[PDB]
Order: sequence, then C-alpha cells, then structure tokens
Amino acid sequence: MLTILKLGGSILSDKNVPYSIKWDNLERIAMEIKNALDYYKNQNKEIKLILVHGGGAFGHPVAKKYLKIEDGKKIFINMEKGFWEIQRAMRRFNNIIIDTLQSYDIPAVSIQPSSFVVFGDKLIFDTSAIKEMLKRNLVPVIHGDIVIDDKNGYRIISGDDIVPYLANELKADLILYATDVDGVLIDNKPIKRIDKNNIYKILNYLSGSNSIDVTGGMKYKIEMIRKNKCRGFVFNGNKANNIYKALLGEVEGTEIDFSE
Amino acid sequence: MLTILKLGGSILSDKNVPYSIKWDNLERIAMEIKNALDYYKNQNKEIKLILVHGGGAFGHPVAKKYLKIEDGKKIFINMEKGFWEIQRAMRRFNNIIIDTLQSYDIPAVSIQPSSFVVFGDKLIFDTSAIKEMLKRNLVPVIHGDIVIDDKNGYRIISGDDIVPYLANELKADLILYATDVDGVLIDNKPIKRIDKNNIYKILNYLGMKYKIEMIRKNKCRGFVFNGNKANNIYKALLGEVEGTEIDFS
Ligand SMILES: [Hg+2]
Ligand SMILES: [Hg+2]
Repeated sequence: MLTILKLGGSILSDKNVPYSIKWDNLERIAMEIKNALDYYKNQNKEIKLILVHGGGAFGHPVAKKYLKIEDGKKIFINMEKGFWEIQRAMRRFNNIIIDTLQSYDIPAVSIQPSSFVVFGDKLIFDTSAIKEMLKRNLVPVIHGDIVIDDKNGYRIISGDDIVPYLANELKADLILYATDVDGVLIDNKPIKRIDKNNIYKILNYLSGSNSIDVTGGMKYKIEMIRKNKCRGFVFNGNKANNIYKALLGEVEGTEIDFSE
Repeated sequence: MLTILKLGGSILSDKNVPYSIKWDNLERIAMEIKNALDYYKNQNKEIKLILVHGGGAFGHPVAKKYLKIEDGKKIFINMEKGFWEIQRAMRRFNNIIIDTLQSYDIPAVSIQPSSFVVFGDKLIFDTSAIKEMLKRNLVPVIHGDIVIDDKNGYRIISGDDIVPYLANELKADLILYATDVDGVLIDNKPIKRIDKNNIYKILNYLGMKYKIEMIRKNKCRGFVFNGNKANNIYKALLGEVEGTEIDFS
C-alpha cells in the first residue's frame, strides 16, 4: 500500500509573505499524518508513505531573481549563483518541514532533486534509494527544486511534476492532493467523482469560461491520474481531519479514479 | 579537463571538537581554489572541477548515537530518527562549505548522496546530474553522508568511496587528496611515488590503504598532499605535483 501525499496549495506557506511558514497548519498536518500512521499500525495494516511539497515562499521568491523572458520563453540566468541560491532556499524549507514531522515522531527523510534529477522529455530520476527507504519504513519527503535539463538549461521541477512520475514509477495505490479548495469545483462545488465516463466532459468544462479554476491546474492533475491509471483524491488540506481521513482511504473532495 | 579535489575532514574541521569549523583554513582553501580557477580561464583553458569533503566533525557526533557494536561490527539503530539527524548534520556542514566557496565566486552546488545513492552490490550512484552540471561549468560539491545499503540497511559513504567511483565514472584526469599530512607516510616519511613496483611492499606495511586500494582498482592517478600548507591546493590544481604521487597509469 503506497500512498503519495502532496502538501500543496498554500497550506504550508504564504507565497506573498517572503519566507513565510504557516507553522500552525504545518503542525496540524504533521499531527494528522502521525495519527494516520498510528491508526494503520494498530489496524496492523501496512502503509508506505511519500510526502511531496512545493517551494512556497522559499523557492519562487528566490528563483524569480534568476528568471528572464527572452524571445517569449523562460530562461534562467546567472545560475553560477542562482542554482545554489535556489537549492539553499528549498533546503531550508525542507529542513523545517522534516524537523516538524520528526517532532511528532514521523520518520521523515530528505530527497533533494537538484542533486540527481535531470529534466528532459523524460525525467532522469533514480528512485532506487526511495524504494529502499520505504522498505525500511522511512517517509521520504521530496520537494520542488531547481534542476538542470539535458539541453544546456535549467528547470524548476514541481510537485505536480514529481507526484505523477513517482506514482507511475512506484505504482502508488493512492495519490492525495491536499489543496486550498474542496475539490474539482463544478458550479463552485466539488464533483464527487471523475472517471472514464465523465473525464472529457469535466476537462472541457474546466476549459470553459464558467470554470472557477482557469489555471489548468486541476486539468493537469486529472490528466496525469488518467495517464498513469491511478486513483487519487483532490481535497482541502486546510480543513481539520481531511488529511487524516484521506490517508485512511476515505474519499475527500473529488475522487479521480482510473485504476485497473 | 576534469579534476576531482578531495578536502580531508581534518583540514576543514576538528574531529576532537563536534560541530567545529576551521574558518581560516576553509577561507584560505576557498581562496586558493578561486585563484586556480581564475588562472585557467585567464589562460582560456577549460577546467571541470568537482569537490568532495567528508563529514568532519559533524557526522560522528550524531552518527555515533546511532552506531552500536553487536560484538565487533557496526550496527545502525533507531534510524527512524537517525537517518534524518545524520542527514541534517551533513547538510549543515555542506551548507557552510558551499556558502564559503560561493563567497569567493566559486560556482558551487550541492550533491546530497543520502537522497539517491545506494550502497551494496555495486554502488548505485547516478551521475547524470553531475555530468550536466559540469557542462555548465558548475562546481559540484559532494559530501560524506548516510545512505541506504541494500544489504546492510545503512552505511556512511565516505569521500574515499565517492572520489574513486566518480574518478572512474567521469574519466577524471586528476585526483587530488588534500589532507593534514605531507603525503602517504611510510615510517613517518612521505613517499615520493607509488607504482606497480613498490606497491607490493607498501600494501603489507599498511586509511591510506583503503584509499590506495581503490585508486588501484580504477587505475586512477592522484596526489596525496598537505592541504594545510599555504598554496599546496592552488599548486596542485595547476597540475603541479605535491606530496605523494600515486600514478597508476
Ligand atoms: Hg498509478
Ligand atoms: Hg581513474
């Protein structure tokens, strides 16, 4: 039973406030994760868990200084300074999250993409260590990070890039997207379920002018779950117990199911 | 083309003092490395450089808490806490070193083994990222770290493990070992060179062993010199011989 939980939205950090940390939320989230891990142990049910988080007010604020738009394209500059500066900011955010998780006795450990991942048409991302960590009951905590590509450039790898890749690569049984909203909003209300019988209808809706989310973020999550034939929930990570419940397999928000 | 400089734990920290940093040495070292890189580009000569450092006085203090004796071997315990605590200690040391290097405009970046390296039947160490970084003229800084061991569960990979592996894996032209001694000491005296000739007698007399061993198993070529002596590191990066030379072809 492998579950990958993405702590997204702005539940851990306010992107507006530089280097801000939502301490209270982070601690509650840690509490719920611990509560869930304890539940599984008592129910004698095995559970492998991978946590993924973005840069929050740590990554983007730093990366922006090294980002430029040239010929209508994103390009990283002055990276002889920028690669490290971004790595440094992410490392700090990851330290804080892992330290907090460990304070509730969650066996979290650090996975830093910038050290070994290469952004190509097909990511070079060795999961050997991660597999071994999960075998020994550790909880790998992977974060969005700056990474080099295979074309003389760089790229910010995000949680949205990381979750699908690992979901497929490790054959996760469940994907959990903790966000700032209640689910995939159709008429300002989370649609209970998205599957092979309504996905296109939902994606076209999301592409419409009546869509609460026009960022295409939900569309991408849905598309990747279909692609890798996974099952996942998109829910509000800000609501007490949602994370605990989602980790127990209880549908929260919107269920996206394409598992075979 | 590619040189791999190893900074001995002894010259960056004090093993006798947990969480110790030899600030002046570190800064001198960074400065010398900076001057060397400037020398090459001034000659318009392209030089790829990878830096490696051990856990110094950060690993042991913490790792010791998670290392026990089953009878005569090393046993890792409570790694649900220990893996992160050791990672954290190593990350702290690495940050300090890279921040110092960056303060001298050395384009250093962090390579954390714990996140992707696996010990055991054949080292699993993906170098794709490092290769790309070297093409950007970035200076990867790799460090000793706790890593998963598919056989023994856990293992503290050291600079002596990393350097040769990368030396071979990246076809490095020069291997440099900056340490606190004038070279490999035999009867308290630094030997000028170690070849296929005196190697036999040197191996019986004999960490330099485990070190001279793998540099042998990879037909590498390197110099073991004193990193505490002003300008040795600078001179060594310019291809100059310093201390004990081990040119195994
Ligand atoms: Hg899947
Ligand atoms: Hg070699």
